[PDB]
Amino acid sequence: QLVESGGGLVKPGTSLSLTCKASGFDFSDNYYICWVRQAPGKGLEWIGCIFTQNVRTYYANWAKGRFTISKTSSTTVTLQMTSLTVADTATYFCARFSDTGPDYGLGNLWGPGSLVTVSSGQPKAPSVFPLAPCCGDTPSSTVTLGCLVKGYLPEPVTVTWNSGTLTNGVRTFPSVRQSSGLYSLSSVVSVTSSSQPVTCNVAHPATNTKVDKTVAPS
Amino acid sequence: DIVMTQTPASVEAAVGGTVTIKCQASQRIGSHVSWYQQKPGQRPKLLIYGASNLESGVPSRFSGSGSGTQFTLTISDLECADAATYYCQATYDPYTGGSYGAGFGGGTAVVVKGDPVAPSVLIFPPAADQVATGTVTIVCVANKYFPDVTVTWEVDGTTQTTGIENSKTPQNSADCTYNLSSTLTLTSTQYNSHKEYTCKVTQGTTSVVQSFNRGDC
Repeated sequence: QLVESGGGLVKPGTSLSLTCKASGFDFSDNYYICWVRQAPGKGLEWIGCIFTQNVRTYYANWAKGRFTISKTSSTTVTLQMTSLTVADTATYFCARFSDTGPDYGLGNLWGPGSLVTVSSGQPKAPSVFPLAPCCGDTPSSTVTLGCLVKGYLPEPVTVTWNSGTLTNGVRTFPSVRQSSGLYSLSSVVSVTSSSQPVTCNVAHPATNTKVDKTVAPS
Repeated sequence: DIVMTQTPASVEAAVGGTVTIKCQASQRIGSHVSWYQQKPGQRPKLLIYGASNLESGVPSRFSGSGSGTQFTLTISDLECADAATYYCQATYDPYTGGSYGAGFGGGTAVVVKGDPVAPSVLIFPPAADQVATGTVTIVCVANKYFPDVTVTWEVDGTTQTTGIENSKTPQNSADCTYNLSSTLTLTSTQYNSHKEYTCKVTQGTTSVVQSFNRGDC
């Protein structure tokens, strides 16, 4: 499959090299390797493709100036970008377009993408706070508990419960971004009361951080 | 550069209905168009290539049509699992003669109208260790509902205009419902300067209010 890497938090005006690495096949065969980005909450935007046979390249007119695609090895294609701004914050997908016979329109192999966050802020690990009903409320037989993952930069964080064994009733919301640019999200889970002491597992890879918070009602 | 004009930008249709999405290429590209499906947090997923060829494993209720300038994606027997954004893509450029995948259409957000469900609401007062940091964040959750809702925060009877951030989950692929989290951020001084905190979730003519008194938590 395809795996993008090389991204993360970077300052405006800088430059970046993203790599797309193949496994179980290499670029000695005839494919197109295309780069497609997507700003958060917006549409797909084609950047350019490179043909693996003759390393011929084709760019979107808007992307010619600041973007470059090249085949550095039989298993790696790199996307070089320059003069980054906030408008370049996006997930950068690598996609393989295979031969259908008369054309190469079969783009059925996509990587998960590499997230690039263009900000002048410093990386910041999340502060995890428990979420439980008000102490003064009469408890019920079923209770919803959660964790507030507040003030981290950049995305993403991933949340599990009981190290991945508690998955029924879990609702992990997409992240919000406040004015200062820090991200936050919550994850709640419905469990039987006076029964399960639950623990959220918040991972922030950008700061090499993992936080476990054991939450309990009252 | 082929430019693709997608219509409509968003559509809502009942379960089992038919959704018709169309794209317009700026110049004739024959049958070289792919259609993609994307859900939040996931990578694009190929549905149709060559204008009308179904990708293996894609349900037969998806069908593509067109050759030349105008291309049509049809989703019949619409399911809650079809709630997503759909993109067309030109896969030929007459100027360069290459059959690579190029520009994408603007996209079409499809909302699947399922059976109505009123929300249940929960309010979470700030953990004890929050107030020492200078700010507090109050979480309010509306679970498993349809159609959309609107949230209102109140502090001692005064409607809150700022400090509010909302995030909605994608439509549940089984029952079309949403889940919403609403957070209200105040300074520790503002928070201690007030007693009553109220989250109010309104779904049309229905409202579910969830309050707590700072002293009692």
